[PDB]
Amino acid sequence: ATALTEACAAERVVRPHQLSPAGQAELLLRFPALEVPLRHPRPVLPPFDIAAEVAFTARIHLACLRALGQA
Amino acid sequence: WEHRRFIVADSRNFITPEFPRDFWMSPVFNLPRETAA
Repeated sequence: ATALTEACAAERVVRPHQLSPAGQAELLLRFPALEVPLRHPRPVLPPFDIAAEVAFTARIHLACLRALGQA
Repeated sequence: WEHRRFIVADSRNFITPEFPRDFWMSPVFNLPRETAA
């Protein structure tokens, strides 16, 4: 959590996946646990978001409604 | 005893509702896969 903020504070970037890939790749070579949510183009959860849990409940809530009105 | 008028119901009983023409194309039935709600 220290490595995400202070690396992107000097870069002044709001989200860690919005970082330039030259400055981004140093984080992967140091700490490889963040390589999984960053490398995948389409995960099931929007990465590095706190309401990403609550979005998963509401995305099912739309897919439940969207299947009703068509059927 | 118990007395009643009586009507036999069969599966041949049906009901024919009528829809307005602009009723069927609705914003609720035509939601996209991703909404801002």
